[PDB]
Amino acid sequence: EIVLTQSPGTLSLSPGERATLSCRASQSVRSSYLGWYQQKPGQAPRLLIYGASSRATGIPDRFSGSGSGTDFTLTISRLESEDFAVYYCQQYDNSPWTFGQGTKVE
Amino acid sequence: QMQLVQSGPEVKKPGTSVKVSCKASGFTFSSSAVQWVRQARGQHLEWIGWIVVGSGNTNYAQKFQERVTLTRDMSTRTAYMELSSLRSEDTAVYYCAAPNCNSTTCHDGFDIWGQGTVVTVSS
Amino acid sequence: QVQLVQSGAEVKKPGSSVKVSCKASGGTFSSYSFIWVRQAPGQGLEWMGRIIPILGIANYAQKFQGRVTITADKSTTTAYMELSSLRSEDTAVYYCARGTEYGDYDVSHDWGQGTLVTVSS
Amino acid sequence: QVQLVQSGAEVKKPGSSVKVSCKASGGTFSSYSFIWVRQAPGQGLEWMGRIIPILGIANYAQKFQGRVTITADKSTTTAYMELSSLRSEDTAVYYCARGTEYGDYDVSHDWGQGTLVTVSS
Amino acid sequence: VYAWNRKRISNCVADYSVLYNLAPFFTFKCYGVSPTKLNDLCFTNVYADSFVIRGDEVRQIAPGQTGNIADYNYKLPDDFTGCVIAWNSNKLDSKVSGNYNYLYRLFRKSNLKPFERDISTEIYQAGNKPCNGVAGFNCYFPLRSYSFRPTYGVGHQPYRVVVLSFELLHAPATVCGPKKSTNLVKNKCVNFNFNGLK
Amino acid sequence: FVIRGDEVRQIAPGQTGNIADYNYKLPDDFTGCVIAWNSNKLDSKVSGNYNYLYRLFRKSNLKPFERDISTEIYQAGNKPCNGVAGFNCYFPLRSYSFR
Amino acid sequence: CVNLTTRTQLPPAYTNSFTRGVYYPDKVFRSSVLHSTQDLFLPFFSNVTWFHVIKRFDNPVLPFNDGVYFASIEKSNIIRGWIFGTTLDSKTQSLLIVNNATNVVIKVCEFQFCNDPFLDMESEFRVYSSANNCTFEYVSQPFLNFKNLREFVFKNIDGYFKIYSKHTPIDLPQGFSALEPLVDLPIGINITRFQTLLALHRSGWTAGAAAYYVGYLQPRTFLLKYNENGTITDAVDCALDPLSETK
Amino acid sequence: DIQMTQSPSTLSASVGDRVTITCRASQSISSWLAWYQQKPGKAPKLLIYKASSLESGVPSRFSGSGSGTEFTLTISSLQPDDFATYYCQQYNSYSHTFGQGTKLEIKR
Ligand SMILES: *[C@@H]1O[C@H](CO)[C@@H](O)[C@H](O)[C@H]1NC(C)=O
Ligand SMILES: *[C@@H]1O[C@H](CO)[C@@H](O)[C@H](O)[C@H]1NC(C)=O
Ligand SMILES: *[C@@H]1O[C@H](CO)[C@@H](O)[C@H](O)[C@H]1NC(C)=O
Repeated sequence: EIVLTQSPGTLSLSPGERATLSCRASQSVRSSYLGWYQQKPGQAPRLLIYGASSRATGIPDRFSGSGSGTDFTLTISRLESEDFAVYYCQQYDNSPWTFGQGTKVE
Repeated sequence: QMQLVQSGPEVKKPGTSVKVSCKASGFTFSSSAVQWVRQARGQHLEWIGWIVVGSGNTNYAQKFQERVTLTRDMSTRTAYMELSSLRSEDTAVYYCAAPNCNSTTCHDGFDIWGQGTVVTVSS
Repeated sequence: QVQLVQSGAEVKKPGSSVKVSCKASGGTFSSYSFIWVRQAPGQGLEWMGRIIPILGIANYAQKFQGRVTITADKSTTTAYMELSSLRSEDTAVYYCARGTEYGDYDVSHDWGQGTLVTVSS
Repeated sequence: QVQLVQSGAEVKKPGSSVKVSCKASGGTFSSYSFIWVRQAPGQGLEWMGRIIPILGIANYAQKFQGRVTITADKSTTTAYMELSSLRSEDTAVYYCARGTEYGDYDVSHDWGQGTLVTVSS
Repeated sequence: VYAWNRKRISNCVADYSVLYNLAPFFTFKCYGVSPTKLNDLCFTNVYADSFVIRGDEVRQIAPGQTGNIADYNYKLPDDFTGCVIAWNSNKLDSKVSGNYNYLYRLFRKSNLKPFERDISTEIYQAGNKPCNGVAGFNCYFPLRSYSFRPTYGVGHQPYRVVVLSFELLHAPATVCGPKKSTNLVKNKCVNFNFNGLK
Repeated sequence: FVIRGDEVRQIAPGQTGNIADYNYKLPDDFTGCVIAWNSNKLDSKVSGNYNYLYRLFRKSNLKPFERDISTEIYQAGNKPCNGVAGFNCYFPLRSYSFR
Repeated sequence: CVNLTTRTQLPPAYTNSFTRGVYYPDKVFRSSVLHSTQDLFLPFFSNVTWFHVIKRFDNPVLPFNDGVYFASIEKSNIIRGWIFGTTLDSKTQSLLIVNNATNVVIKVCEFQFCNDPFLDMESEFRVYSSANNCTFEYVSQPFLNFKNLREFVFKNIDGYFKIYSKHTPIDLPQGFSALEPLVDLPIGINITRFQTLLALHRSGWTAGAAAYYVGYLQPRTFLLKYNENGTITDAVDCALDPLSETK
Repeated sequence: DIQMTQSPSTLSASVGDRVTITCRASQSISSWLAWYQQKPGKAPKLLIYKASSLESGVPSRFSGSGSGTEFTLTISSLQPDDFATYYCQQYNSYSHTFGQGTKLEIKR
């Protein structure tokens, strides 16, 4: 019932620059019911951005989401070696919760 | 300490049943919530279902709603999964996530996650 | 006390599904439970489904798994039933009935006007 | 002074219920409470439940709830225990134990010889 | 339990001896008054509150107690005088499918002042995000239903509760029990009592 | 002996109540002292202490300094009990289920 | 509620109480004994306020003090009942007594009394609008050339409402007549002010000739003479005259 | 499922007559049953719930009595509007079954 298209599938940036991530939803979703998750290869995901604008505890200040109307976006203001992993986003609306395809950064 | 400790990997056969649970400690578990997801090696995460610990009301995914059960207990503060009708495509790592709480206000969204259980179905 | 309006009479082929609405006006809506009950001309009464929209517990008849689902809307204070795989013997009139927290959920204190749905070729 | 006698050894199939009796003679039966404990063949004792017939209160172990029923009779001064839904590991010896009013009800003062129950195929 | 009834008792003659036959075994805890001496003195007003709760929760109806029913549904004052009567009623209020007619509040911002009623059904915002009436995250419906079933254990079977409260005011007492009588005798030196006249 | 918290005032000459009538009676011309201290740390069980009983029903009041340990049934109506706990047939002893 | 503006404003007249207002102090029976009692009584030869209704419409709201002696020379039963209370509104508890042709009703209830309460075959009761939270209700046998003289004594002592009544067929007549206890009520409220009610014969409405008198009680000592049948036949006020004090 | 029948299936009554309808279930269902009155052509109306309680607006001359497995609905004085169909319904356990439907008619 809710589809969150993700693009691009692959990313290739070097540390010290700024990378961009985007989760575009197919319908209208409220900002207070979406989250972004990043997991290292083999490790469990962790919460990064909830509410599309508020960071969590321990989240580095380099991350800063955009939080548009229906097409959420996360712009990384500063890249580190830790940030090289896969990223997923989930919707928390009344519809059954779905995940994105996944963005890989090199 | 706020933490979610999960059970270990298990190996079964098609047509059998699996029971996986993760223990919660370090926070007020009376007003939390838990969701379970599965992810195969090299695949994307897939939502399964969720249940309220203080209510017991559960919501299932449309695909798996006929073969998933969710139970919870107050004394042992544990969230349980039972999955029936195993298939060779069910080999995935299962996670349990809960928000943070302080008996007054709870965290918005699932922040902490479990270690994950690797289950393989083969004969 | 409470005034109820159901949908209208409907004629449809067996190879489809019929959606029947029931609107409740009067008193509080969050304290009501909704049941759907069948009335066939050739026999007596038979019960179909029972739901609490506010508590979210749904229970259908043992012989109707996967055939009829009942959902209620809080904003419109309405309920809708959809029944798929219509059969020839499934031509009858549908009644919408209500349960009250002050009393018993299962019983039906008040009744609606009813919707007559028929199937043929 | 006071002695307890229990029924003989029992062998039975998994899908049934076992009946065991416990007869005590001597003293005033009104100031007596009955308590049951299980002894695994390779492990120690394990508490099941306690009954106070005079005060009419019953309590059982958490993992035996819904399966164990302990009853007593004043007419014949005997204790009856019924266990259902037997399984494999319950093969053990059943001890009937007793509590006096001057001492603690929960503690077990006098014991029977015990009966061995075995289940197999 | 959350919408516990309130009844006023006044201007009547009350016999409390009948209450001993409700059940073979039922709690009759009386606070501040001896139950056997309730037929001698009398009060100005009597309040009776009746509801249904789980058998195990029956211990939460007492002065100085804490729990969930105590602080969210029904609270008794610390300086409370009266009696509490609860007996098993699994034969009367049990359904094989499960009863749903009994509701109890589960979430509240604060505790309950003793002898207070809270019937509000507005959604409870556990977190900081205002859900504005949707049962999603950090928003749960405060009312929960007892799923009474005869197959349940004694610790989950329904138990009916009736709580009596008494007090003294400057108004004259009227709720007094019966006074009994005895046959009359004549032409014999006897001890007599006529409406308190020794 | 051991009694309830609010019943400690019933142990006095000329008092009236359940304890002062059916369990322990002090003479009107009493001389001496009474000592009562809280002992919640030694006579309390989480499950519930049932070894402490008290009489509730008796035919008549106790004369001063008298003991009555009978456990017979109490016949509160006209129909005779004949040793059963039936209608208007009560067991006279209850328990101080301490916690 | 219907406001009445046809009132004729006149100062209330005065009269002499003579030797009226003696009631049986208690339930004990005595014969051929002179007994001296200290209780609330109406002093002999005192001022008693006079009210007329005829187009005279005298329905003031009078104080209660420690008691009221109410008498009324009348016919055709114009006066029906009385109102008692403190603020005469729903914010405080109030008491009501009415005697319609059917029966007598006593209600102690939080009425919202009309500004000018009265009654209007008479089946129109514009006395109050609402009755919110209230607890006591009582019903009993009705109390019922001018030919009717009805005397009442109202006392509110320690939560108890005592009513004494006497009816004699005939200004206030010269004579002696004791008042017998009628009704006792465990009302348990506070009363500081009261008002009467009238029944207006609609014709708009025609009010017949009627008059009633109000006297107040203060404590003093009397000397009562019981005859051989237990009936009070005469009394002596012990603080009126030096000769009476000697007696 | 609890299978029940009510007897008689059809009863002949007159105005001012006292009649009763019995309704027996297969096994014990406690007192979980309600009575329903249906004029031919319109929706049925509830009369008695808990098998004893009188609904608001229902005349008190309707009387129900029953403890378990056998319930009786008794009419003291009959009126011409009573000629209709009466239905049983139990709501202990799921799959709430109804009765067959009894017909009350005037003597021809
Ligand atoms: C009544 O009052 C008037 C004026 O206030 C006074 O002249 C008269 O003496 C009073 N009556 C008596 C009996 O004193
Ligand atoms: C009337 O009496 C009550 C107590 O019975 C008291 O609280 C109240 O203040 C009194 N009213 C006045 C005006 O004194
Ligand atoms: C007292 O009563 C008797 C009869 O009851 C009567 O004959 C007598 O006259 C009465 N006494 C007086 C003083 O009226």
